[PDB]
Amino acid sequence: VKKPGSSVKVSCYVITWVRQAPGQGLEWMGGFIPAMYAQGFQGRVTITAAYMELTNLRSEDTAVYYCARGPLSRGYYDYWGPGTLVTVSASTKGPSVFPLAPSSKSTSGGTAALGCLVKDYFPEPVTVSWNSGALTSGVHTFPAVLQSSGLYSLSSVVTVPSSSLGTQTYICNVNHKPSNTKVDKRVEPKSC
Amino acid sequence: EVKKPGSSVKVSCEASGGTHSNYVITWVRQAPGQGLEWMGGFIPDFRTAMYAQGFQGRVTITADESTSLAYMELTNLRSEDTAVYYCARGPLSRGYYDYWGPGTLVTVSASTKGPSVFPLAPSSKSTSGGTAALGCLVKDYFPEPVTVSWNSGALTSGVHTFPAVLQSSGLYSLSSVVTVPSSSLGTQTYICNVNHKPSNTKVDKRVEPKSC
Amino acid sequence: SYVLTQPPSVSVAPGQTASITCSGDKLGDKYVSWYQQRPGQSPVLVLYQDSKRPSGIPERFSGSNSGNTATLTISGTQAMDEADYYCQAWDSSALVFGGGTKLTVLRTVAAPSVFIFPPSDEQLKSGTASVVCLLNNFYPREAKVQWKVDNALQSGNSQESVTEQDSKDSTYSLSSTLTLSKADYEKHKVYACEVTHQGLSSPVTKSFNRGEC
Amino acid sequence: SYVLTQPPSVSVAPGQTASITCSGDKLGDKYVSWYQQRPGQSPVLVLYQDSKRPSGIPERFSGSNSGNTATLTISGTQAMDEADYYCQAWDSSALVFGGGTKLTVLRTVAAPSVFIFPPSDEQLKSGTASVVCLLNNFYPREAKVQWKVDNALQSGNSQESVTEQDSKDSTYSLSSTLTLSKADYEKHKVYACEVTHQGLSSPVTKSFNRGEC
Amino acid sequence: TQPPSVSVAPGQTASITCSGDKLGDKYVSWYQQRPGQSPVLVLYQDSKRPPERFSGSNSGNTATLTISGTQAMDEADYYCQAWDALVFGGGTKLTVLRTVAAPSVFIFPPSDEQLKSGTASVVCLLNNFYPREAKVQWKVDNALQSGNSQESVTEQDSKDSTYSLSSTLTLSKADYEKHKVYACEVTHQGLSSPVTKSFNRGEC
Amino acid sequence: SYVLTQPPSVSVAPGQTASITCSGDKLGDKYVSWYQQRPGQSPVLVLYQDSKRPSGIPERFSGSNSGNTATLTISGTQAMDEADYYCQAWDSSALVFGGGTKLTVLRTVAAPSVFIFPPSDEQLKSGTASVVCLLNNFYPREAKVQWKVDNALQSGNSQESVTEQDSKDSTYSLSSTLTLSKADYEKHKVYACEVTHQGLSSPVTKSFNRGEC
Ligand SMILES: *[C@@H]1O[C@H](CO)[C@@H](O[C@@H]2O[C@H](CO)[C@@H](O[C@@H]3O[C@H](CO)[C@@H](O)[C@H](O)[C@@H]3O)[C@H](O)[C@H]2NC(C)=O)[C@H](O)[C@H]1NC(C)=O
Repeated sequence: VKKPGSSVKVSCYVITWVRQAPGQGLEWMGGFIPAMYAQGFQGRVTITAAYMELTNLRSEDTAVYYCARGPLSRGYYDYWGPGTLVTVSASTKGPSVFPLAPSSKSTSGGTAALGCLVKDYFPEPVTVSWNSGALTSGVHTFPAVLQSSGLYSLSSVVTVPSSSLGTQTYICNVNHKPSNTKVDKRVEPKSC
Repeated sequence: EVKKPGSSVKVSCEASGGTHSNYVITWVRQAPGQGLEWMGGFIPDFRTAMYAQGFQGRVTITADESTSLAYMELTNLRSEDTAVYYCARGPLSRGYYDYWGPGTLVTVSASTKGPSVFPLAPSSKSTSGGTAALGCLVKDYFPEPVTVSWNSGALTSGVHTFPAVLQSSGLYSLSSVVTVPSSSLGTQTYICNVNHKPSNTKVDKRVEPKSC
Repeated sequence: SYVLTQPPSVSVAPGQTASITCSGDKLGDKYVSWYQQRPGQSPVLVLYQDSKRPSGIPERFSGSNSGNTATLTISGTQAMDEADYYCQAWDSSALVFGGGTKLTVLRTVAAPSVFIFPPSDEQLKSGTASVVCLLNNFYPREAKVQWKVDNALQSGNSQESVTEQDSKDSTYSLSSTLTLSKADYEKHKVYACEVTHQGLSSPVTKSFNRGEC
Repeated sequence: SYVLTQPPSVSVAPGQTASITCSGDKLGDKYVSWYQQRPGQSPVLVLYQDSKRPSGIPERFSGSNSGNTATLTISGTQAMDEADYYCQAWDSSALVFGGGTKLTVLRTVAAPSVFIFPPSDEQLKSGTASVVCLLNNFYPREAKVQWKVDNALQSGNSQESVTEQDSKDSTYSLSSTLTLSKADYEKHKVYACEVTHQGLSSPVTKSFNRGEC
Repeated sequence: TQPPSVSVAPGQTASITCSGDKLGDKYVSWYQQRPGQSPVLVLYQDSKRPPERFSGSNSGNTATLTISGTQAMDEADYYCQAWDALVFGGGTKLTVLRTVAAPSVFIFPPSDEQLKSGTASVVCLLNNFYPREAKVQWKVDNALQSGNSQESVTEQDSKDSTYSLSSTLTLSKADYEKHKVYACEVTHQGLSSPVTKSFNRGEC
Repeated sequence: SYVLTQPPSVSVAPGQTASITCSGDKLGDKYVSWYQQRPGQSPVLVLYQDSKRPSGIPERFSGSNSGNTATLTISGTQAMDEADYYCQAWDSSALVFGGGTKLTVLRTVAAPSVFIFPPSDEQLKSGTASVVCLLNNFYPREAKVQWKVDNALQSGNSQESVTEQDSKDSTYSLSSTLTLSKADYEKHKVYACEVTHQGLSSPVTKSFNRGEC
């Protein structure tokens, strides 16, 4: 997996290049006559000879390139060469903490559930502590789940006596070393 | 037995024969699964009565001492007046109602009105197979039945007329679908012929492809 | 005692020929006669004296008697030929009726044709939208329709009405309505009708955007 | 207009206390009364003048009225206290009934007890053999009994009977009896009665070998 | 702009449409790309071609890619190429369905020699049928059975797509000596209702 | 030939006492030893000479011998006691091992505690909402959730994550998250979360109106 923002080169009558993201279609960038560049990738494509260089790779550049060659002035391309695959991964982003307010209705069981939700963080892993590690009874930390976009999410939940809701301070402590991030978020019942 | 719309009903409760009663009669109505409502009051000792605001105009409470019976007359019944009518009797001046009598079920059957016709647009996407399905919708009518015929009854090859289905409100819905070749969609006149005898409703409705 | 035996049942497909046998001991030396009985109806004679048919019965029916087996032959069997068949004969001054033979015709499977119709323009002026999805001719009665608006399965607001198979046919025809209300039809761009049934390789979905018709 | 409000529904498990609140404006000044209505019956008084109770009601019922809420307190809830409770109050020379409250007692799943009784010797001599399987004191109602005769699932020739629900416990009972002929029972060697039902981690079979004892 | 997907039965004619203003004035080229394989040209300059099942045209505002005698190896994603800069339209997917087919069910009794070896084998055979999903049930004397039957299946023929299934039921000796009636019940698409073929023990 | 008999299998819930019987004619007249074998492991000794036990065995293990039956009594049954047990005996200058007996230690079914937490008021500023439905301790892994928003079953926009059972327990914990676009959350007043699982008489649904009432 190439590092994001780096540069990669592709080495391949008129010679042209086409990019195909997985299950998205064919994308054309330019051609070269032993140069022409597409409007979309005017600033990130360099053609030299023959090979072409891409710069400033981002999330959407994951695709497979093909070396296609066509006649001088035929308007069509044949001999689609073997495809070359690339894989960007992502930018590294810290988490954002949101509270999960405890139920505002009293329960006969005298039990309520709290929790802080962590999402939009890359790469794994993250650690969560409650009250600077002072509370470790009935604590759950569900495993991270890969979100559709490409980031992660994680949840933590603690069950405590109902009478201990408005008389104690509950704080979600979250740290993320890869982004040198540390955030504390208070969890309190919604005002009504 | 179904009470016809515009009629009246009489709910009967035991009443004092002309002596000390020591109880205030009442009435209560409960639409199916909708809670309880107040209707009117009565104090045997004092002939006076007391009616609720909602049913102010449609109620009237009278009693007969010879038969030791009292009843309330409700007139101009509507579909909203299909419910179960109770009859309670509480203490004289305490105000809590006790000894609820057996329920009485009163039913009415909506009203009669003609149907409304709306057309279902034919296929918009070009179907080269040669089969475009038309059809007009007939709904919001009562009572059974209604008849649908196409092109003044001259088209009976492929016509489908699904049986009527009872809507939630109480009225009825019915459909009718005809399949015709695609190439004959912009050259022939398709007309529904919906007829409802009880309401003497006869309405036509052209059906054509929606403009695009 | 004398007994005539017949196969309990027989199965065939439309347009084929079915053979029903009323066999016995030296049964070829007696005059047999076959009776056809539809369920709930009195028996009607179909053959007397082996092969001499009566007047009115279609020529398709034909039978013969020889050896120890007598056969009734049907050609071009259709959906109207389903009925029990009974054999007859006289022996020792005692009538004998053969065991009931059940002739069944297995009807072919036909896939449904499905359409979706948007709601009329006029109805929206009355504050009510009703999207109707239809299933045309299809034999196997088992069918399932599922309305999903904006890819969200819905339930509790749909009704179903079906007809009966045509006399000279075997296919039903189904239709389903989705009663909505304005301020709900005004959203959820994508509307869809999903139908599952035999014949179809996979469920087929017919959709239409709320806008642009 | 004067309106009273109650929570649409309340659910509790047996042995716990349930609270129902009828809330209005300055409702503490009135004399609220509570009515209990079981389905398809007539409401019966349960509380008058806040707390006082009539004669013929269990001591469990209790209520209160202060501030802006009148609360009905039910203790030791059991299966016979599922019904609708309504709130009353006189105001501005017009009676006012509260909104309907539905109270539901959540039942507890109880696994069945399954037995199998072989056919008695005298009945066997009579010429018919019967095998009976009994499931008693189980809940919910759904339960499937599947017989087996030497790893051969049985279809037909089986009668099913279910008793009425028990009010105190809310548990049914089900007897499934298998009837065979003498010779058929004499053949084969193993019999079993497979039961599948909620509350059982895996199906339980009570088998016996005939002739052994 | 191209249709998202196209579905056709083998041996039928399928048309792929590439739409665009002035497309009729311009030319068009078509490429075929199998899953995981580089695209290969199928047609250039409207009708110019480098088998003969391929056929294309370009006029007005639509160019049609017509295929004749579609077979199982014609499935792929097709693209429409035109110049205006190089513009590539959304790909179109073509599938080769094949149609349902009922299975011809046969039942054979146990040979008259195996019995001398104290073992019986009743075999119920299913002939050509395309949809692989099939189910057989051995009910002897109207009583389902399980745990004593094995299924073996082959692969579809080259010029066909139909499987074939054989279910062997092994009965220990002195067990086949009873249960007068044997049967084999099969369920599958195409069949209107389950079809059971049954044979009496000693009918002949 | 000398043969001993043992029960095929035994099932017991935690915290109870299980007894396994090794039976045989004149069996109690001699000395017996019990072997415990875990799957894929060399058997080990748990008892020798009826009641004498070796070092390394806890006080829970116990056994008795008398008459024509030898009993292995186990106290404080737990998941670590899952194994097969064999009964040993000497006779006629030949060893004799009894048939294997399997021990099963299941855990009693539990019922989950379900909570639903509305979306934050700090997410919405980020143009997204996420309603989370949490299922608390519950042993049987098989569980289901079905997000219903405005009474419209949804699919394709929710994920489930689950942890492993605790050391001194056998209970999982499941959380289900429903991610909605900002605009879509502004509609559909009602929201719900339904759950089905063993130990629940009927499915339980916890809902919260979008108004945050
Ligand atoms: C004022 O006084 C009483 C008010 O109740 C009225 O007289 C009532 O009339 C009834 C009806 O006739 C009488 O009772 C009847 O007795 C005979 C017995 O054979 C029979 O007619 C019925 O079985 C009925 O029971 C009785 O005179 C009296 N009711 C009583 C005493 O309960 C009277 O008409 C009222 N008005 C005037 C102007 O007096």
